[PDB]
Amino acid sequence: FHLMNHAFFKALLFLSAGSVIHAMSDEQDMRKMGGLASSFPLTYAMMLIGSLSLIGFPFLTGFYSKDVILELAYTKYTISGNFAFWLGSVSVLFTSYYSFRLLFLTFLVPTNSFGRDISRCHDAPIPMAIPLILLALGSLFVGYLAKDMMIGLGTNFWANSLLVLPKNEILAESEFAAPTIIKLIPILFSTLGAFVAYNVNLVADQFQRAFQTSTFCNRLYSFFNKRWFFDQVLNDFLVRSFLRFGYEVSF
Amino acid sequence: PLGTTGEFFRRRDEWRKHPMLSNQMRHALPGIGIGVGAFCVYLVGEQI
Amino acid sequence: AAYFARRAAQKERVRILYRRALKDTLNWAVHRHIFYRDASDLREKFNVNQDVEDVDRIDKLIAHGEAEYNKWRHPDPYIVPWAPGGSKFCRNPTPPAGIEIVYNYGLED
Amino acid sequence: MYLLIVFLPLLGSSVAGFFGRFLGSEGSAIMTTTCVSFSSILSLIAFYEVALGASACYLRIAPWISSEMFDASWGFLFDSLTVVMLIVVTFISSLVHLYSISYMSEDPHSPRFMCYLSIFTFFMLMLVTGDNFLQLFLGWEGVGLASYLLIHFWFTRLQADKAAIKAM
Amino acid sequence: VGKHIVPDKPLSVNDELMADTVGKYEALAWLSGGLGFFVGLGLLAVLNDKASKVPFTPRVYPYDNLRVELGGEP
Amino acid sequence: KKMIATQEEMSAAKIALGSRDMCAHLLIPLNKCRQAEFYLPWKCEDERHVYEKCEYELVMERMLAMKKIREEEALAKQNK
Amino acid sequence: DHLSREAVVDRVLDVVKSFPKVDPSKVTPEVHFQNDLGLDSLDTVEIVMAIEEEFKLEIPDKEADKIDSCSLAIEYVYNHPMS
Amino acid sequence: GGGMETNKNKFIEDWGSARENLEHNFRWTRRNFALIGIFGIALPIIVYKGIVKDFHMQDEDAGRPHRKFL
Amino acid sequence: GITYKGVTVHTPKTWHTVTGKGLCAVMWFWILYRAKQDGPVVMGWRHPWDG
Amino acid sequence: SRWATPGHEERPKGYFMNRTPPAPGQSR
Amino acid sequence: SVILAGILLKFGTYGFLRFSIPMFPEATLCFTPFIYTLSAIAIIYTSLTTLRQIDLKKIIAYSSVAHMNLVTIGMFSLNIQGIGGSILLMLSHGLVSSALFLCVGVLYDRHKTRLVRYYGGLVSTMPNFSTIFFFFTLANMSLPGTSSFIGEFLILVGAFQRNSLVATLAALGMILGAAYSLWLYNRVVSGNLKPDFLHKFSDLNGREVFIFIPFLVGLVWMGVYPKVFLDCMHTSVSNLVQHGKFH
Amino acid sequence: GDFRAKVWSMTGGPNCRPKHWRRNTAIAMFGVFLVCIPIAKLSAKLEQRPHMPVRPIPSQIWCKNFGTKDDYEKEH
Ligand SMILES: CCCCCCCCCCCC(=O)SCCNC(=O)CCNC(=O)[C@H](O)C(C)(C)COP(=O)(O)O
Repeated sequence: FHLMNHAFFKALLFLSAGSVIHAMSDEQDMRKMGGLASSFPLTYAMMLIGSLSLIGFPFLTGFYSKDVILELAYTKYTISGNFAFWLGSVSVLFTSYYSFRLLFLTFLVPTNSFGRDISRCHDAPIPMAIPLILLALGSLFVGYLAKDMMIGLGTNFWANSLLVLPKNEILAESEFAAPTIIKLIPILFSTLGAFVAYNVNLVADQFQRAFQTSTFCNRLYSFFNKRWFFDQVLNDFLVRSFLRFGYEVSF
Repeated sequence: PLGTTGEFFRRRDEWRKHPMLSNQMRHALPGIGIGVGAFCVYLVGEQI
Repeated sequence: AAYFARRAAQKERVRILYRRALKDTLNWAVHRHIFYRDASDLREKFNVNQDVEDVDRIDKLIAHGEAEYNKWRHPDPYIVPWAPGGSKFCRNPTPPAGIEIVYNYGLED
Repeated sequence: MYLLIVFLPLLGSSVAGFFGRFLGSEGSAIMTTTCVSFSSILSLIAFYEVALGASACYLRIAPWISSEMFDASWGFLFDSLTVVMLIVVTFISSLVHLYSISYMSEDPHSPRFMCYLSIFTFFMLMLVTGDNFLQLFLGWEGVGLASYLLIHFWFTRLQADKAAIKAM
Repeated sequence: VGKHIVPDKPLSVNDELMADTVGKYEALAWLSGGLGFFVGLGLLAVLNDKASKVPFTPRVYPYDNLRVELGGEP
Repeated sequence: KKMIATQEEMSAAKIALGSRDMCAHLLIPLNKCRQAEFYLPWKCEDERHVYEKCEYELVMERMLAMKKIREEEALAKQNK
Repeated sequence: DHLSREAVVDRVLDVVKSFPKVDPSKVTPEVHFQNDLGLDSLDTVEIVMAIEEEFKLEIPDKEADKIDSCSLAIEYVYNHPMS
Repeated sequence: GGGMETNKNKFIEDWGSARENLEHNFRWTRRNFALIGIFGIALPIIVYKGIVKDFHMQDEDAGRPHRKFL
Repeated sequence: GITYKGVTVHTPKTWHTVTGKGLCAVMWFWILYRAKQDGPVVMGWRHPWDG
Repeated sequence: SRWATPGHEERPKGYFMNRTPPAPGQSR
Repeated sequence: SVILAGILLKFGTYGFLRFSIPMFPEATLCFTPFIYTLSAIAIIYTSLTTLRQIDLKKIIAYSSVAHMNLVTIGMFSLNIQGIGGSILLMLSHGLVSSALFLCVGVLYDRHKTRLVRYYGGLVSTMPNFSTIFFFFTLANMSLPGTSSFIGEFLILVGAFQRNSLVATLAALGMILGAAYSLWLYNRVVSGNLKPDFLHKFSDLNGREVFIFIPFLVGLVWMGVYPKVFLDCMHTSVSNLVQHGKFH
Repeated sequence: GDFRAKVWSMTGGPNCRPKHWRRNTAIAMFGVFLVCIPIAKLSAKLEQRPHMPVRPIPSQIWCKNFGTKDDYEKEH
């Protein structure tokens, strides 16, 4: 159910990104954008719908599946279930941050861009805008329309396609035996992420100075920017080891 | 923009005060008034 | 002379390091207004050391400058897309000149 | 009708790839979009008959690898999970074909792009519709291939070539 | 693209095959710490023992917990 | 709460094994309404509301059974 | 389309006129930043960086340090087909 | 200007010939002795015993004695 | 469009502005509509079968 | 205009298997 | 090269199937860990050497060694899938490696060099050769749908039913064989041309295209419908496996 | 560019604009539709639907394999 829902707003987010990029002469760095909401109203509108649905804003397509997963993880009374609930919940704060961070930098902050790009802007042609509007309708209504079909309690829609053994069934307990606060954590977490994004990208002005003077804070910035140095470690230790073996040892 | 370095770049950024390039936060929530207005008309309609 | 060339070569090192440190300042600031304050501050250091005439203490300031730039450099600098390293670099490039196409190759005769 | 779902994108890709010199940018764009969109409509009909109508479809074309008990087959399975994935794949692909029609208009090599788009779609359909592990493996590898071909679609760019090899 | 560099210096070995600011073993230590966060979090999940504070009794299904319906002896 | 839907009725209704619980007798009308109405959410609200209430009743019953058991774990500790 | 030398000439001069130590006059397409105008070399690289942002170009650091007159800044942008 | 044959590069060809003639460079050093011992002798013996052990663990899973191998 | 000192901004196409405002307005209304229909349910105030 | 104005390639670029066509009226 | 790799290489594996395996069943069982070890080492080690080769013909030659040692794992698995897969891979290799030696020869007859560094960018001047070269590149990676995947997977099936460790080491060639085949294809075909080395180009002529046709048809025909071959083999394969046992 | 006009390719190379691309596109349409006809006939012949749908469905018009695999203890 989250898969089909995801296929709607994520596709709307990539296709909307492409329209901004095509409009801005193949610019892709968000630090050279901003002040584009009024220049591209159609694109921003589709990006808002997709983003708000991705972050799980109530009653959109993403809300009817993201929240049920986080509810079911709380209901799983196992070590791995507890592991998932903690990590899935904190990520909601993190996804709300970068979702709004994108929007603010790209379309709402005072322009950070080059003049020659701004004076050559244009918005989506018809064959590009038609899929965006169809995906907006999907990223707003598909989730509500398909819930009872897909994860309605006791539904027979899947027939014999999926199997859940009786001992593993938790949907009823996840919807009734849960404290009301648990179902409100994602919206409370999403709101915090939007507010934090507004502050870092619209107010703070000496924040970056922490990294330009502190060694630990500078490595920390590069740690999360370079993806936990995963590619590096795997290149310096794994790919290079096998490449060197095929010459120095086997050959 | 106090020092000559800062004063230069603000002087060159003087086109960034474009009317429809600045104050973009008032466009943040398009269709907010119309959606509320329609909700108002619907809410009155449901009373009868 | 030689002191001219040696000092002039030292001039180039400073001017480029200012150019690179000034652009990397915009990478860390993003916003224009934050860049004005940070650019003014970076200029003032190059001015604090501009009085030094000991050619040797200059070579030492320059080397300390490069170390500072290489240490506090932005891990994701901005690149114009068509420039080297950019997102559009080497995309649909123009054909090279001097390419010839041979017809009727490898005939039995 | 169920075979037309899987094999229409293959037909669309075949025409654009082998005969793109006769259709050009505009002809190949229409050809691959029409076949994928027709397959999208049949997929909506298949969702109505299998999921809404509760009537699964089983289709077996021929054996693939028959060695003693090994019985890999060219066979298709259409149940409720299948027609959900058919809808997702065919609908999104049809839109992306329409989107690419104007997004790649200024590209010199649009017909090869549209051909690669449709061959990816065909392999993904072969992945979700297979009734055995080996047909799923064929779809699994095929979408690995089509992704490689599309990541380095700008073959002159070295980072794309580095990325496509890493993906594969 | 523009002009491919034709070598003018004797080519060395490991040229067919030839991550800037952070060292090799320092990156391994930072990634190791990041993975050590998941390890400590997982241990904290064991120490929590959520399985011991379940607020309902295990579901019981009729007909001997659906023994026949699950493939057991009829 | 006693079992109503016999084994044959559940099998003929093709109910998922995980939903063959005490409230199965109400699921059968619900799923027949759901298929006939193309599973739209503004349909079958009546059969859906009845069946959900039964399932809510079941989970509360097991929650209260543990509420008890938890009050005897401490009894053993308070007398140990 | 390409940009005419006149269009370049107007724009690059406009870039140096904004410099605070530079008064609006005595700026002809030929003047040298450090001589006639009497600026420091650090002042020149900021002008080169403003000329960079004006035409959205990425001049290599080597070629950037050679540009020391408005005549050198004009001929570079004109040659560049991505200005 | 003339012909389809490649314009030979002296540096690239030298790299090519030095690759083909590597056996003239073998010296029997400490590093080579460790490399040949580890990957020419020790590793194949480890793989051999792993394969035999895999068979033997099957034998005691079937209630059978350990099958003899050369 | 409008020119302000070198940099010119072109006004967006009218139907682009109309559709953008309209689609989000449709979105805002659908949110207010839903929150009033099953808002107390997700808050835990009442239950669907209450009545 | 890309859909209403026909193309410009009177004949395709290149030759199939890089063989020059025979003289008009002649067979390969 | 076509004769050497496509036919002469098959004589050792044919001799294992015709003489050693059926005539000495007891010794064959005793030497099965020994054959498994040698083949596994050859697959892993020679695949990594292939990665570091710089001559076009050397990459193709070294690939042949790894493919032939996977054949020996299959025939010494001593079951229908292993021996059936081993014969199919033998036949597939004689078509795929032969076609690959034909692609390199196409390049060599024109430009007279085998060094990968000189080539590159060839898709812009020889698209027909590039497409044919890519297809046999995929067949060399044992892509499903090609003739080589049928023999490869059947051998892994037969090896898994005997020893799961040797089947695991043999399955590592899926990763390694992909790495050197795509790296070879990209360095020759992809990228930009280098006019200082090569500036005059000719795509395939009528004789070269026709030469490649039966290789494409054969590779596809076995890859999608290996039944026409397996049917004619299973009776001989079955009796080879049963030779020396009476239960 | 310049030399690519002398290079033959199946997909047409860069900026392929065949003059008669519309009649070739329509001829290509017909070929696919003619190819689809045997495919559809074979599909209809091969489909197996062991379950009667809850409501009439378009595949009951051409497919005659509905409710056939009831006898499963006879399949070989
Ligand atoms: C990411 C960034 C991190 C931080 C990097 C910043 C680097 C540190 C800043 C300080 C660098 C130094 O000390 S570098 C030392 C700078 N000082 C000197 O070279 C001594 C005398 N030089 C001269 O003759 C001129 O004043 C000259 C300065 C060349 C200009 O010429 P103009 O008068 O014609 O502009």
